[PDB]
Amino acid sequence: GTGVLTESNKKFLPFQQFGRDIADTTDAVRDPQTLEILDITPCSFGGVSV
Amino acid sequence: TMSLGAENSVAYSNNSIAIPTNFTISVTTEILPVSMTKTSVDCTMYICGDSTECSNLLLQYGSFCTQLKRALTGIAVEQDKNTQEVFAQVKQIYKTPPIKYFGGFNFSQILPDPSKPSKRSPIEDLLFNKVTRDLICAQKFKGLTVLPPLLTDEMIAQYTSALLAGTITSGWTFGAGPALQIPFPMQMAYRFNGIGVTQNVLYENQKLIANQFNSAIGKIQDSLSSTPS
Amino acid sequence: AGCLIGAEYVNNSYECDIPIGAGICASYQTSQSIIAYTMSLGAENSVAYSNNSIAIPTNFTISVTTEILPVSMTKTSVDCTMYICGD
Amino acid sequence: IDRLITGRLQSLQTYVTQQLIRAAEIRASANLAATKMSECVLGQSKRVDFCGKGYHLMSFPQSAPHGVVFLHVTYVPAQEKNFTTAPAICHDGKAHFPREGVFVSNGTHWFVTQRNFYEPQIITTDNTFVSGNCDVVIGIVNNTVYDP
Amino acid sequence: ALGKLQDVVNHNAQALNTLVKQLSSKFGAISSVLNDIFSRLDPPEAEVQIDRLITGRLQSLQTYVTQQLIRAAEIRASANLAATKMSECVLGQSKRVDFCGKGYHLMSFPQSAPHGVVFLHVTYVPAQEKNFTTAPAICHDGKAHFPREGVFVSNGTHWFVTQRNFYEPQIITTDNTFVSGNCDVVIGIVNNTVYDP
Repeated sequence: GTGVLTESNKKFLPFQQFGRDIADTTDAVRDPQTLEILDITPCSFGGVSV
Repeated sequence: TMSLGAENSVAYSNNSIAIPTNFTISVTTEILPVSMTKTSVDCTMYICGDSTECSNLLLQYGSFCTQLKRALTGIAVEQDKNTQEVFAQVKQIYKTPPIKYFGGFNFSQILPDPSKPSKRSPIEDLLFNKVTRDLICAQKFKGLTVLPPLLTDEMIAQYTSALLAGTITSGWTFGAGPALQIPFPMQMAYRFNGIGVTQNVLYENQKLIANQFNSAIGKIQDSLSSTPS
Repeated sequence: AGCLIGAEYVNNSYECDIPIGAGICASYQTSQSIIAYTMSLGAENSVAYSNNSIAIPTNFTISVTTEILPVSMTKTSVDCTMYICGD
Repeated sequence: IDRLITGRLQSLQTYVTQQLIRAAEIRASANLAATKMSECVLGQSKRVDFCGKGYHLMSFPQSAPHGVVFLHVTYVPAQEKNFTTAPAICHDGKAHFPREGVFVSNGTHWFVTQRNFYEPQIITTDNTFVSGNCDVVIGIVNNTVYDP
Repeated sequence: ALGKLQDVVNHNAQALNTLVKQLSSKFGAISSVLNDIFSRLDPPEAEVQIDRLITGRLQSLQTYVTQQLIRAAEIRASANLAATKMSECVLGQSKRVDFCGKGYHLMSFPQSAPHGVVFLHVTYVPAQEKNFTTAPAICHDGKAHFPREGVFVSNGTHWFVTQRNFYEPQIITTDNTFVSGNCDVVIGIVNNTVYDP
């Protein structure tokens, strides 16, 4: 996927690897090498109006 | 089996008449939606989602992303127009006078309160405290965006205050021409003539009707707060 | 509503010409440049309320207004066998 | 991929379709709210049940999230009392019909009161008009019409 | 000025322009021309390719009918409103505020228009108002006198009774006023004299 990988404060369980949101969208993930739980936020988007 | 109500048999006769001897001023509430949530969708994010190969195949269905976005755009303009035809019916924005002695009627619950920063009446304060990552930000990441309305809650509160500063200080004159000043005790005297009763009914019982109006308007704050539905 | 890049926010209040959102409107006024401003709801009139003061009009003006209302639309009739199967 | 693109495109049209039907329901309620904003707030309305249940007197608009709340001040009679009525009365050979009111009787005397409140007043020659004789109206009683 | 009538014309035109342009959209097929598919393909396999177009074109035609049914409800609502408005403003005098235009409705004249009707509401708008001194009732013979049809106004020294929508000074007599009760319950009752004819 695409997005920004920032830190998070969501306390994951040891067996938890991925994390979805209410609308079934990947919001957080655990790094394979280091046991750090990041925060997947989508790339900055929007809609332009002229 | 569902019951329709009580069974009252009105005694009908050729020379029987029931003339009222007292009155009970009642203040009832009415709820009507005026505006809907202004929504907008994104074809690229909702259909494929963070991909480039699927976006190329979407170009085959050409006139399928512009007819839906334009249809929802007409709804957005509609929701901003349904509020102008309801609240924005007066040109001049009137203001309540400093002295709020209107004969004995206490409009403290419906007039805007200057203490709070929202400048809304206590009745309106109860309404906004009942009609309510998170769901708002989750749906945004798929193309579902909620466009904000044109008129804010502060501007709508000013339109309602203008419709109340011309209904108490004036009558049916500020909705059919220039605003004409008229005392509130004399305003209801003419409104009583519309239903059939004369003017002496109001003046000879002004203190009684004033207490009934204050008691009826005071139960609206309790009725809406008590009943959750 | 967003980030308006291309206009300047003037403190004066005018009538809404181009609705932007959240009470912000845009117009092309005078050097000609696109300006942004907070929409004005109308004038601020103060009706003098007194216990023994009434306003009775002395003259009158007959005004004839207009109201446009649609009645009927264009009656269409499509050919299923021709639209889907062209010759 | 043509199964999900078509499926998601038809589901998006299903949303727009329901949004256009619900927009007509909101527009119908908005036109009714705009109508009651001018007939109940900008003046007194004689339409029954329109500006509240009862004789409409005044209405106060109140803002609300995605809507408006009307506070209709209505006139509700109470404490009803039964009386004896008559279409007209006969005095000096002519029939006296009331102008604005109803003929009521407390058992021995006859009075004229308004149709929405009991205000007993003497039957004078100023609130009753004479039209016709006393042999056509069915139910006419005999009384004395005072004159000032 | 005539913008509400051009709206229904441009909508029906746009609806027919988007429907005619959907014929140039390959709904997953090899092309958009039916004759090219039928000629450059064997019958068994051409059915699969031709079924993708008939499915998209029948769905696109259904979308047109769906929008026309919703758009007809808006026209029917505007047609029933215009029929009720013409029956109440032209053939009568309505007492509904803002219905037959802004102001006191006097009369209205209907005029034909392309796919619509244009009303000319003749309203009554007061002007040139003046501030006066008012009073609920007066007390002359120890009894209260209320205005029968009017309002008790005062120019500063004398007291007159005028209409509620036009200043017409008239002397207070025992014919335009009715007596009800004594002068003790009404709050703000002035002491004036009536003229018995």
